[PDB]
Amino acid sequence: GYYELYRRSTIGNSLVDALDTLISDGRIEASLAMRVLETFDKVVAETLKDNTQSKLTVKGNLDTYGFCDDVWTFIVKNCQVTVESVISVDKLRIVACNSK
Amino acid sequence: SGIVPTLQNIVATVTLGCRLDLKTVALHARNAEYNPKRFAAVIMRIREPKTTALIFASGKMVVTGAKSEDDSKLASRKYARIIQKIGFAAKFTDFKIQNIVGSCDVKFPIRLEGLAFSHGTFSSYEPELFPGLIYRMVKPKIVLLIFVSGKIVLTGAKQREEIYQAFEAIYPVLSEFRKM
Amino acid sequence: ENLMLCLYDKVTRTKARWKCSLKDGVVTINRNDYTFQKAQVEAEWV
Amino acid sequence: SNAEASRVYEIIVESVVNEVREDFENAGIDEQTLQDLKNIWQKKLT
DNA sequence: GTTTTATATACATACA
DNA sequence: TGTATGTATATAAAAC
Repeated sequence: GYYELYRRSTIGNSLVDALDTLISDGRIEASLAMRVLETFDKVVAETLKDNTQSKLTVKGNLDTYGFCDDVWTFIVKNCQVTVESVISVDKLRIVACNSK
Repeated sequence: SGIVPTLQNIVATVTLGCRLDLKTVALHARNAEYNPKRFAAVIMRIREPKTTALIFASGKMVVTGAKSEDDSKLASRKYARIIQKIGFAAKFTDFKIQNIVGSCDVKFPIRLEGLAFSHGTFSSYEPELFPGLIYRMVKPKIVLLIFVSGKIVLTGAKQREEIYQAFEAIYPVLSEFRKM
Repeated sequence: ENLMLCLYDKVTRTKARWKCSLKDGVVTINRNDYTFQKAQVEAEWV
Repeated sequence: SNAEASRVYEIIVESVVNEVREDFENAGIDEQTLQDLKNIWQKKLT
């Protein structure tokens, strides 16, 4: 259970980098690092589920889309994003995993 | 008449000659979908010619949405190259146009019930089920969708001249049942 | 680098118009981070 | 710029650390090592 | 059952 | 209580 996609996020990469250091730089038990990441996967999921309110709206040109193995990938170009403020992005990559 | 039906869609078949691993194609082709739980094929799309392709594991392929024989074959070739570039030993064999759809506007209302009764052998009209009259022509084996507004849909053709001839045959009947 | 990670509830298409109902996600847009409960995507393919 | 994001991020760090502590204690590593993980992670995250 | 295209009705959820 | 999307109905054709 729990997808590992959130490890690619800013907070996820940071965690990876921290752990990698404790392993290499130090002598801190690897494998435990994996245990930690398994915890991360679950936490981010419940937190994003129970601790969020924002509603986003993304409108733009669909440059590319794709589906395989319960994962949708989209690349939106020249888009305006609305938070609940209006932000503009030249290129946005979206990766979505099945909710079911 | 000076009214020539407009081609709206062409469906074609092509044999690539090799077997394909759909997942590999999906993972390496842009704008492709692969959901074996829905349809056992890879759905792939290109913008020019704006068409859609149903690619199969057998190497069999169907291309739709083209509006001309040239576009149909061109798109088909494009999908072919894309598959080849992915690493599959595909070939472009047996390209065949299987269906051509066309439509036109006569610009005058039509008395459907009347049309149906006079040509009962070919006509099917249940406005409550579907608002158009389903006219099955035997001459060029073409099926026409006749509407009270004077708009016509013609389908089931192997070549465009069939769409054309089917309309020339029906036109007199349309004038014959003009509602004005 | 302008990456959105999330879950999808529904994805639909009509002609070249796509719509997507996203949930529980995180995005980095122009060096800033947003977290959301829901997101709707309206994109036009060519 | 988003505040909910930083709050979510805070919840994630705090929540993960406390959970991970059991395993950390099992592996007989070090409470201050866990503290380092927390500080570095939060450091990288900026 | 998929995908594409013209055409036309009813009906069904939403939205301010 | 309109403007919006959606569902459905019906046609040809191939591939699975």
